[PDB]
Amino acid sequence: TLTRADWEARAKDLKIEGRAFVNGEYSNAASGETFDCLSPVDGRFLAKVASCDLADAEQAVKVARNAFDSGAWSRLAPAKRKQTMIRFADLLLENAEELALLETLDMGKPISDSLHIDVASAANSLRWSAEAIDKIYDEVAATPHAELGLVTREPVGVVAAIVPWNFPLLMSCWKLGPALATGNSVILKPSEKSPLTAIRIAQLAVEAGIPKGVFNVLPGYGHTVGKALALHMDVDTLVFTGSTKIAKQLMVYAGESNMKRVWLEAGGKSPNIVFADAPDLKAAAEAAAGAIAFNQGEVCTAGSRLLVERSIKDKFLPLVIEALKGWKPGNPLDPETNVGALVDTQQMNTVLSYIEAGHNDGAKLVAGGKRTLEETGGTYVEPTIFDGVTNAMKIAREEIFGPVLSVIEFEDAEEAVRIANDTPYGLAAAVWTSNLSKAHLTAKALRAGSVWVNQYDGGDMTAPFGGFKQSGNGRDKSLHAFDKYTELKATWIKL
Amino acid sequence: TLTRADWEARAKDLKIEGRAFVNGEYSNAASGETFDCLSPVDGRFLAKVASCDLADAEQAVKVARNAFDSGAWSRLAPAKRKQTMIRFADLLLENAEELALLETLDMGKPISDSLHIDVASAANSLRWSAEAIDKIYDEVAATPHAELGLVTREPVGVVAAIVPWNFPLLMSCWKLGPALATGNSVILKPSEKSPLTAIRIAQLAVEAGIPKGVFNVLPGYGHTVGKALALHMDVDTLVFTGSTKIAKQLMVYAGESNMKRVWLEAGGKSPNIVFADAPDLKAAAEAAAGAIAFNQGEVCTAGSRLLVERSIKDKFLPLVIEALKGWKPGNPLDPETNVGALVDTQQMNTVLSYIEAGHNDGAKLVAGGKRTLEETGGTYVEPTIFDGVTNAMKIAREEIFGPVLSVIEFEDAEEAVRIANDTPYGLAAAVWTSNLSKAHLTAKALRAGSVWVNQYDGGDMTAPFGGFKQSGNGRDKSLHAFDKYTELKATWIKL
Amino acid sequence: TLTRADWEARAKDLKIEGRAFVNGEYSNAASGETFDCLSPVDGRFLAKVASCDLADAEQAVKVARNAFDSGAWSRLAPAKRKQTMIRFADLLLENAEELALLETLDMGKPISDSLHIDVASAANSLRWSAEAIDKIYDEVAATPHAELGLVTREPVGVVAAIVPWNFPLLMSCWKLGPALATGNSVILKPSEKSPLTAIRIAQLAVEAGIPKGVFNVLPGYGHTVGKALALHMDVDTLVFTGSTKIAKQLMVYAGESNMKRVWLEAGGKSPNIVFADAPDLKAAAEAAAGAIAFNQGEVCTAGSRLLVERSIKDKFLPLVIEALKGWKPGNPLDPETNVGALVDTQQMNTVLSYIEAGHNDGAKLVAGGKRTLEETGGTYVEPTIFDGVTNAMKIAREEIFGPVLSVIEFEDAEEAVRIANDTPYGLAAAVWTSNLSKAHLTAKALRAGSVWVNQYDGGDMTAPFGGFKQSGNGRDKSLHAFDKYTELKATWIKL
Amino acid sequence: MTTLTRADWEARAKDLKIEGRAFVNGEYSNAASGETFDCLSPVDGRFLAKVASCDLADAEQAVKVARNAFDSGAWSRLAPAKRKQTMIRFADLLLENAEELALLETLDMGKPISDSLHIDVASAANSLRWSAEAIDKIYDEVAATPHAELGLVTREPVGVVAAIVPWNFPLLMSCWKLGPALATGNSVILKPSEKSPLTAIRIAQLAVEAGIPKGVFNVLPGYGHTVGKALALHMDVDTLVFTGSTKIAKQLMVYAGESNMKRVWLEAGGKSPNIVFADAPDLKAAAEAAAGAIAFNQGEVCTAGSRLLVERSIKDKFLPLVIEALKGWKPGNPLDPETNVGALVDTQQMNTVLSYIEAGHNDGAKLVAGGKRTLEETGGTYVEPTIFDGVTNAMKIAREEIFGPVLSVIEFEDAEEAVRIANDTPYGLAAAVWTSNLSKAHLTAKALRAGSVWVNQYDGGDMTAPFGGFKQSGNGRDKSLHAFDKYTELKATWIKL
Ligand SMILES: [K+]
Ligand SMILES: [K+]
Ligand SMILES: [K+]
Ligand SMILES: [K+]
Repeated sequence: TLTRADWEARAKDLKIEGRAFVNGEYSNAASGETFDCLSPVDGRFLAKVASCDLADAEQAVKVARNAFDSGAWSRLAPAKRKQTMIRFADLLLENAEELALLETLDMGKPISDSLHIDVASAANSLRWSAEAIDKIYDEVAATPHAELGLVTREPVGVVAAIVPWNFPLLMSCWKLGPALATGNSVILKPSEKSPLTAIRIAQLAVEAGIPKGVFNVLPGYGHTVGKALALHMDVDTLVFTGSTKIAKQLMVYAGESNMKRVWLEAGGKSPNIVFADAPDLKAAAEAAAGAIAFNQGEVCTAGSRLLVERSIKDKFLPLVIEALKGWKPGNPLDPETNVGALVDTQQMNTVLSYIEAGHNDGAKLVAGGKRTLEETGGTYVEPTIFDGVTNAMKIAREEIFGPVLSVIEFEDAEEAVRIANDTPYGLAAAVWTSNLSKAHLTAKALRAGSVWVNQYDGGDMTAPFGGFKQSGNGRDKSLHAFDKYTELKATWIKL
Repeated sequence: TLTRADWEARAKDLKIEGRAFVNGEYSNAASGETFDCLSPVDGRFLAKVASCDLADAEQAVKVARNAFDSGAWSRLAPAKRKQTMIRFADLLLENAEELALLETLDMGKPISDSLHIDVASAANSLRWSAEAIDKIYDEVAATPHAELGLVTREPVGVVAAIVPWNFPLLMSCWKLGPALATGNSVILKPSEKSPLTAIRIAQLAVEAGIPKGVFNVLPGYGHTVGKALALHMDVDTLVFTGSTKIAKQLMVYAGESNMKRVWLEAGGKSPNIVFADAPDLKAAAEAAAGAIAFNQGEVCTAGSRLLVERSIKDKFLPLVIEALKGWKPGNPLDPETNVGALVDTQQMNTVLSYIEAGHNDGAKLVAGGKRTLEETGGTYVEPTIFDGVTNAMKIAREEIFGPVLSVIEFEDAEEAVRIANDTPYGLAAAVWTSNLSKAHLTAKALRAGSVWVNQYDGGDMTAPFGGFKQSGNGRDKSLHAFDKYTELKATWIKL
Repeated sequence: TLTRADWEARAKDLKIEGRAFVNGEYSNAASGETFDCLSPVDGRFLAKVASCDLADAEQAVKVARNAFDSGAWSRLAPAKRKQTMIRFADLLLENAEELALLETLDMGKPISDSLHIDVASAANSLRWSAEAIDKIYDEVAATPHAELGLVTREPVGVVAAIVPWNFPLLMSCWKLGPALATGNSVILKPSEKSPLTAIRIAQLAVEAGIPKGVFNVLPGYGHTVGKALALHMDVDTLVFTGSTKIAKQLMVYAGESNMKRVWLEAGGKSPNIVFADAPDLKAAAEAAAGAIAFNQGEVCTAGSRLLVERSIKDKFLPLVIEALKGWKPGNPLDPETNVGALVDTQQMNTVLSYIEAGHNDGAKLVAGGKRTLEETGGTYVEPTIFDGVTNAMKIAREEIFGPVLSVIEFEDAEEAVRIANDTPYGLAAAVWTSNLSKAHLTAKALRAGSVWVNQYDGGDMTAPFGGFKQSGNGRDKSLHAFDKYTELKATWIKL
Repeated sequence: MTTLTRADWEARAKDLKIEGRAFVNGEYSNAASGETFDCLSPVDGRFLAKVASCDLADAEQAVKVARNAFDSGAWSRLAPAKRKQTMIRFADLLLENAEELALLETLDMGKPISDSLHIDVASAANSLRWSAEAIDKIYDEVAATPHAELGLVTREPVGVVAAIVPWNFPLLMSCWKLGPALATGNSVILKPSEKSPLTAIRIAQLAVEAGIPKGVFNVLPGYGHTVGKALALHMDVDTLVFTGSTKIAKQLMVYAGESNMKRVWLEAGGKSPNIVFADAPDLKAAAEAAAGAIAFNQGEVCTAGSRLLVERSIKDKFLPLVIEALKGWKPGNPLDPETNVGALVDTQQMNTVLSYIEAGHNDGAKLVAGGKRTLEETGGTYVEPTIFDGVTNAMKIAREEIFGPVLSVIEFEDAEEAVRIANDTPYGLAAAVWTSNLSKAHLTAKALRAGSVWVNQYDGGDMTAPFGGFKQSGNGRDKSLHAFDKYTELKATWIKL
C-alpha cells in the first residue's frame, strides 16, 4: 500500500500526455489550439489538452471508417479479438497506479477509490466483455425443410462515444468493452473536465494489439468536437452518458444528420425506500448515507431521495447522520480519505445553489450544508442532509449531482411507490424490507432500470444498467450492451 | 371465388366508418372537422374521415395512460392476453372480405392482393405474436449464492404508432401485434391516404376482448396529430414506417420533448443481384419482375436495382422484360388484376417525374414508361424498366416508390457488392447463385436487414424485418419486435 | 352442468373402444388376446382391451419408422405442424365430456376433476406445445469470417412413451405435445390400469390431420409390450412416468439393447414445509390437506411429508385435520365428489398396508385410517393423517401413493432443510413463509425439480417438471421438454 | 535461436520423475490394497512407472470425500466470478507445464510429441479456459406468469460426478469433462484409462495449486472392470460421463439401472463417412483432408474418416490423390518432433488392427496402401496407414469401428445413394461433405444423421461447437454451453406473491 507522501511524490514526478490519439499516433488538434487541464484538488496545473473541432472529427471518422472496412479488427476472428481485449484489460492493471493518479488529479476522486474501484472495475469491464465475445450465439429460425433462415448480428461500423467526468475511465470502458468486442471502430470524446484517462488508454490499446484507427480519442468541448461527431454523416452510432439536457440535444443532432442510432444514459433522481420491517436499519442507514456521499454525490444513481416510513423515521434519521460522520471530505491524495473534491468551481456553485434552494423551499438542514476546505484552493463540499423535504420541492425534483440528500416520509407501501414514480427520471431505486411479497411487488411497481433490494448500488457486469423514461435508453453492461453496437440481419436461403 | 361484379356490387352497398376510435367508442374530432377520403381506383368518394389534432391526441394519451395504469390489459395474465389476441386475429378473418374491400378502395391495390395476402398476413401477424407471449423467458444472472439477480421486461406504457399507406392493415398489425402482446396501450395514427382499415379493426379489437382505451385510432395529418403524439411528454415510445425526411423529423421531436424511444423504418433502394451461376435464370427473371411490379412498386423492399453480371446480361434482360408483361395494370376490383392503382395523384406525379429523370440520365427505356388507364378516373402507371443505368444516376440512388426498375451491370462479385452497398439505404438485398461460398460470403458482405438467397421477398413471422443505416432502426416481426415495446429492469436482491 | 344422474346415464349408454391403434386403424392384438378393463367405481366391466406383446411392438415400430422416413410429418413445415396440433387440441375439447367419463370410469378419479382439470389441461398442454414450435430458434456460433457454424435440432425419429394410470390423458399429452411437435413418430403404451383415453384420442389425432402411423397406441402389460418397446433395436428414445423400480428396469433394458435415450419421471416423497411466519396459516393448512387428498393421493408430487415448525405445530395440526374433512370419498360420477376411488384392489391393499406400517412404526393416527365404501364394490380409502412421525419411520421414507399424510416437525430452518433433503427422491417441495431471505435461501437449498413458495402444486405450461436424484431425469412441460425428442447437430461449413 | 530435437526429448524422458499414485482429497496416495500395475510405453516397450490400481474401497472413499467437499460449499457455493478466475489459473498452469504434460502423453499412449504439445495440451488448456470464461455469461430463466406470481427456472450442480475418459486423447477428453463439470460447481472423480493414467494423475495436483479446494477434483487410476465399475454402481454418484466404446457404454448404462438411476452421458464409437462429390471446390484439398482424416493420431480417433464415400464419376482421379497424400503420413519415433504418425497404444490394439486388415483381405477388398506392421525392431507397436479399395458398406471393415489407420473406400452413384450408405450404420458421431453447390451442401448435411457435419473441411468446430453422437454413438454433447447441461439440474421455483 502506498502512503499519502508517496502519492504526492509521484504526482510531481508525473509526465502527462495531452495530445489527441488518431490512427495509432498522438497528435495535436488541426487548429493547434488547447485548453488547460486544471486539478480540482488544489487548483494546480496538470497539462495542456488538445482542443479538437470539426476538422479533427472529420479526419477521425475517415480513419475509423477505413480501419473498419479493411477488416483488421472488424473481420478478425472472435476468439482473437477476445485475447486482444484481455491483454488490453491486463495492461490497465499493469499501469493501474498511474491511471488512478491521473484520474484523482483530473476530477478529484479519492486515490483509494481511483485504484480499487475505478481502475479495477474498468479492467474487469473490458475483460468481461472480451470473455463474452465467443459465448454469444445468433439464431436459426424454424422454417420449412427446403429453406434456411439465419438471424445474425454484425458490427454497425463507426461508433462515437461521449463520456462524462464522474467515472471517465469506467464509463469509457463500459462503452469500449462491447463496442470493440463487436468489431467496430470507435471515436472516443472524453469530457473536457477529465480527458487524461481516455488519452492514456488509447496508447495502451495499440500496445495490446488493437490495429491503428480502431480506437481514437478526440479531447475537447462538447459544443465543438462533440457536436461535430453527433452531426457527422458517416458515424453510424452514438453512445452517451451525462445530463438530460445534453442527451436531448444529441438526439436532435441525429435527427438533423444521418438518422444515426443514439443510446443515452441521462441523469436520475434515484429513490431509496426504507420500510419499517427492514432486516437491519443500521445497515440501511450506512447504505443510505453511502448512497449520497460516495464519489461526492457525483453518481448518476445516487440515492438522492431517501424515502422513510413514518413508523421508523424518528429512529432511522439519527442513524443516517451518525453513519454520515464517517464520510469525511479530505485530501484526494490521501488513501484514508473517504470523500474527495467536486470536479470544478461551476459544479460546486451549482450544488451550493441547490443547498440554498433547500433552505428557501422550507427544508430542515440537519447535517452539513456548507462549502469546506477552501484553504487548499480546491473544490470541496461536505455531505448534506435535508429533513422535512416533500417531493414537491425543487431539491426533490431536480438532479443536484452533489452530496445533498432529501429525506421524504411515506404512510404505506402505496404512497412510497407513488412518490418514487413521481419523477421524469427512472435510472435506479431501492427497497428495504424483510417481507417476501412486498419486496417483489414493490420492485415490480418501481419504474427504474435498476432496483436494489436490501442493498444499494448492487449488480456487477452481468447486470444491465440503464434507465426508464428520461433517464435514457439502452443498457450498459451484460450481454444486452452488445445490442447497441450491432445490426440484425435475416438471411433467408431457399434450398 | 367472388367475381368482379360481386366486388363492385359490395363496393356500392358498403357503409364506411370515418370517425376516430377513443376509449372503446367511435367519436368525431374535437373540432368536428373532417377530410375527404377518395378512392384512387376511379376518384370516387368514400367517406368523411375525422381530422384529429392536438386536443384529440391530448385526450387519447390520458385515456391510454389511464387504461395502462388500471392494469386491465397491462397486468392481465400472459395466457389470457394470448387468448384475446388470437380472438382478435380470428375476427380479421371473419371480416376478411370487408377489410380487403376497404383496403383496395382506400389505396388502390388489387382486391386479390388485399384478401389473400394482406388480410391473411395481418391476421397471422397478430396470431403469431399472441402465441409468442408466454413462450418468451426473461433472465436470471449468475450471481453469488447470497444474491438473486433478476433481469426482466416490462411494457413501456403508452405507445404511439404512425402507419404508412402502402400496407395499411399489415403494417398496423406488425406494430399492434407485439405492442399489445407486451401489454402496452396503443394510439394508432393511420396515413391520411388510407385511414379506413385502422378505423375498422379498432371495433374488432374491443369485440375480441381488448379493454377500452388500450387500442385507440386517431385519423388525421402527420403535421397535426402525428406531430402532437411525437411531442407529447407522456408518450413513452413512437414507432413509424415511412419516408426518411419524416422519420428524421420525428427523432427531432423526441429530442425536443421527453426523449421518448423512437423506432423508425424508412425507405430503401434494394439491390437484386443475379449471378451467372444462378440455379434458374428463368425463375430469377420472374422474381426480378415481381420485385418491382408487386403492389405497384410502392414497396419498401422493392427490387428497384437489378444487378446483373455482364456475362449473362444479354440473355437475362429479355427474360425480365418478357416476365414483366405478366403484370398488367387494371381494375383493382377484378380478381385477376395483379397490378392496381397508385395511392393518389401526387404519388403518380412523383413516379412520372422519375421516369423523366430516367431519360435525362441517359438510360434506355425498354419497358413501359407512361401513364395508363386515365379514362377510368384513377391513377395508374405502366411497370417500367430502364437499361444502361449506372449507380451514379438519379433513378438508381433515389427511391421512386413506383414500378420503375434500374438495370445495372457488374463484372464480378466484388463489384456487385460495391454497387449494392453504395447507397444511404440498407433495408433489403437479394443474391442469386448456386455456389455455396459465394452465396454466404456475399450475403455477409451486404449491408441490409434482409438478405434473400435464390428467392425474393422471403421470410415469415420468424424473420426479423428492418434496416441498416438510413433505412431505419429496430426490427418488425420475430420475437425481436417485442423489444421495441419493453424496458429492461435489473432487480438485484440481497439475501 | 351435468348431474350425477346424467353421468350415470351416459356411463351405461357408452360404447367403448378397446383395440390398439396402429397405422391409422383400430385392430386387435396379434395373438388376439385381451384383458378385462374393470372400473374401480363399482367393479363393473367396461371393455375388453387388446393385450399386446412383442409382435405388436415390432409391427408398430416398422409403421412408425416408415412414417418418419416418409417425411409426411417429420418434414412438414413447422407452421403446418402447429396448425394441425391446434386442431388436435380442439378435438379434445369437442369430446371433453366423453374423455372425462372414460377417465373417471377407467381409474376412479372424480368426474369434475377429469372434466375441468384433466381434459382442460391436456388440451392446453397440446395447444401450448403447438404454439411453441415456430417460436424456438436454433443457434449460429461465433466463428471466423470464412466459416459458418450452425447448431440445430432434429427429431430423433421413433419415440416410445410409457404413461402412468394416475393421470392417463394428461400425462399422455405431456409426452405427445413436444414429441409430435418436433416431428417424431410416437408409439404410446398406456397403463393396463387405464388404457381407455389413450385409445380414444388416437382416432382424434388422425381426424385433426396427424398422418397415419405417426401416432400409435399399444395397450397391454408392462412386462409384455412395454418391455418389447424398451428392448427394441429401432426405438430411438424412451420416455416414462411411474415408479422408481420400473424406471430402473427400463434403463437396464436400454443398456441391453441399442443404448436408446431414456427420460424417466419416477416417484417422490415431497416435503411440504410450513414455517411459523407463514402469511396465511389457514391457507397453508387448506393447501396441505389438498396436497395429500387431491386425486386420492395418487400424485407423485403429493405432500406426503408435512413439515411444521415446533412453535406452531399444536395450532397448525387441528387446522389440517379440519381442512381434510372437506375432502370426502364418494361416488366419482357425482359432480360434487372431490375424492374418488383408488385405481384397483392392489393399490388399496398397498395403501392399507402402509397405514398398518404407520401404527407399527409408533405413529399416532389422528385422522381417517380405514377403508370405506366397501359396499359399492369399488376400492376406496379415506384420507389419513399420522402424527408424531420421524424421518426414519417407514411411512416417511417410502412412497405410499395414497391419501396418507406423515406429519414431521422441526426446530429451525436448518433442520427442515436437512429432513427435506433426507430422501432418495427430489421431485417437489413447498415452502411457506413471509420472509424474503428465508423463502429464497430455503428454495435454493431444497433438492427438488419443483419448489412452490406460499402455494402448492404451482406452475403452468411455462414451468419445467421433473426430479432430482431417483425421482427421474429430464423435464416435462416448458420449452425444455422439446429437448428430450431432438438431437443436436453442429454443422461447420468452410467458406 | 533454439530448437528441441529428438535427443532433447529423449533426455527429458530419462530425467522425468513420473507420479503414479492416486489423488484423493488434495493428497497423493496408494490404493487401499496397495496394489499397482506396470505403466508401459508403446514407444519402445519401456517401463514408465508403477501406477496405483484402485478398486471398490478407493471408489467408496473418493465418493465420500467428493460428497463432503460438495456439501461444504467450498467450491459449489463459491461465486461464479471466483470459480471462473480459479479455472483460468488452472488453464494457465497446464500451459506452464505444457512440455511435461505433452511428454507424459507421448510416453503413455504413443502419439507424436508435436501433437501432444501443439494440439492436445493447447486445446485442453483452451477448453478449461473457455468453460471458465462462460460461467457468468450464462443466464437462467424467468417465465411469463400472472402478475402476482414469480416463476424462476434455474440450474444447480448435480453434486458428485464420475468421469471415465479414454486413452486416445487422455488430457483433452479429461478437460472436455472437467471444464463444464467444475465450472458448474460439482465435485469430480476422474477415472482415466489404464492405458494412459499419467496426465490425469499430474493435473490433479495442478488443480489444487490453482485454487481448487481439496476433494473437489479426485483421480483414481486403475481398471474399468474394478474402480470404473465401482463408480458406476455407487449409490451416491449423481452423474456418470463417459467416452469410449459402444460395448462398455452400454454396460455402464446397465450399472446405472442396477444402482441409483444416476444420469448417464456417453460418447461411444463411430464410423464417420467422408463424402466427396464430383463438384468439390478443391479435389486436391479434399484428398489431403481425407488422408489426414484416417492417419491423424494413428486413426485412433472417434471421428476418424474411416469410410471414404466417393462419387463414381471422379473415383479414378480422386483415389490416386488420396494414396499420394497418405505418403506424407509416416510412422516414426514419437519423441521426434518431425514425426506425424506415432505408435498404437499397445500390443492388443495392434493385433486388433492387424486382425481387421486381414479381415479386409478376406472380405475381398483390394489393398492399395500400407497394410503391414512397421518399426518392429524398435520394441514399439506401429502400423502403416492402410487403404482398402473396392469396399462395400456390408463388409466387416466398413461397418465395424477399427480404431486404427485403416481406410475404407466406398463408391456411390449420386447424392441419394451417398446419404443412404452414410446413414447405413448403428453409429452417428460425425460426417463430412465436399461440394461447391449451395443446395446440395445444406440438404445433404440436414439428411445425415450425425452430431457433427463438416462441409468442405474435416475435423472442424472449436469450443463453440457441441460434440456428440446420434444413436449408438452416445447421448449428450461435449463443448459449447450445451456441455454444462450434463452437470446441472433444472429447478422451477414458482413463488406466489
Ligand atoms: K480537470
Ligand atoms: K384514400
Ligand atoms: K381400469
Ligand atoms: K501406457
